Amino acid sequence: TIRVIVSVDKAKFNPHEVLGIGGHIVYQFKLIPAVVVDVPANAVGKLKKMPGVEKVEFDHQAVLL
Amino acid sequence: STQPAQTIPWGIERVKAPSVWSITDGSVSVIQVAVLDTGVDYDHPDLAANIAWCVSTLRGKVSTKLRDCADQNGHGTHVIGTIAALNNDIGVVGVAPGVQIYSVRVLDARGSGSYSDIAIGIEQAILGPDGVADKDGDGIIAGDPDDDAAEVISMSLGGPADDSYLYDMIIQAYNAGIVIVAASGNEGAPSPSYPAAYPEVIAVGAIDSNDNIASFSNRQPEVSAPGVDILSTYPDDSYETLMGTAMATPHVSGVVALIQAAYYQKYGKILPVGTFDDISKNTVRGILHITADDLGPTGWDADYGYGVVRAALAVQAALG
Ligand SMILES: [Ca+2]
Ligand SMILES: [Ca+2]
Ligand SMILES: [Ca+2]
Ligand SMILES: [Ca+2]
Ligand SMILES: [Ca+2]
Ligand SMILES: [Ca+2]
Ligand SMILES: [Ca+2]
Ligand SMILES: [Zn+2]
Repeated sequence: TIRVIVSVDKAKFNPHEVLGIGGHIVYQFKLIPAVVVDVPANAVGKLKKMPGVEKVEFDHQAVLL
Repeated sequence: STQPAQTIPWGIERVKAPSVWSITDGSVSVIQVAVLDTGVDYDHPDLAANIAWCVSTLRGKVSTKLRDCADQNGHGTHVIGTIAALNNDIGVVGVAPGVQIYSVRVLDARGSGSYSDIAIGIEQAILGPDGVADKDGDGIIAGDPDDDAAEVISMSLGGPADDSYLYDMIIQAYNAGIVIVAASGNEGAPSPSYPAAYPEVIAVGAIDSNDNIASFSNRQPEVSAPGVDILSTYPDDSYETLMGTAMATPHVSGVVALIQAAYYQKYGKILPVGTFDDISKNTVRGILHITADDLGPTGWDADYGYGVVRAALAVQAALG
């Protein structure tokens, strides 16, 4: 799997939505309507169309400066 | 090994911190500075007393275990020491040598970090140890003595990507009243890396001991500070000299900690964060800009930003 971060309308989204496509929930943010999810790379496009999903973003990298 | 006798690193002197300590060393109860980095050598004799919370967010799992929150790189220990090394008989001394630190480990032993982990780290700095942003529901988070949120988030790290969930978290921090400080980057680029590049975040460039901008410092920062030949704490219970916009960043965060501590001590409130354009004494960022030592060409410039931060003058502006 790859790790992505999904932004949602919390009132229109349930995290079980992502399990059928091979997704698993890593972390549910308390302060923003988003969830970090591990999913098959082939399923990213699937997430985008799920109820309550507003955006799906890749997990990028920062480095010490 | 016997600890060395205390010295004041050149950068602490440059940012005019020592004269502030008679007013405050940052040890005002409600003030905490969250340092999102590689962790901390939490038992370091020149840091331990100021380590108020030690947590990790690596791999998307929040852990408060010492084993998980400890520094496996050294960078976080160094950054934290620039902010908050104790004023005592050993080692070095931080800009704000009495400020409480939250060490939030978002970078691994290699000094690499996922944006997801960093966003979790910012969330943790807002929530604090109690897991709740705003316990009493008043909208006051930073500066609320009933809450345990940090007042400063310091990010000596950067990446090229601008993600909306990350920005959303940055926005939550800003609205909590938290001053966010981040390294501009070390690629000699025309503009800061993320999250420094966000409007709500103070981008920090690096100067050397001759007051020249470091060649590596990403341009168009908001302010600048000591970032070359910077002696600080390092594992294990030792000291090291480093360069980078990561070393400049803590000097600024330390100045902010002094401003907010002094302001709270006097008034029982904190100052608003402010904006990049602010040139008043009514916000933290306004004060930073107006009191900075305007190096290079007159005014804001692409190398120094508004200039080199000066804690003494900033604190006077805050209390004036
Ligand atoms: Ca140690
Ligand atoms: Ca010391
Ligand atoms: Ca809290
Ligand atoms: Ca509150
Ligand atoms: Ca309150
Ligand atoms: Ca606080
Ligand atoms: Ca200038
Ligand atoms: Zn997984």
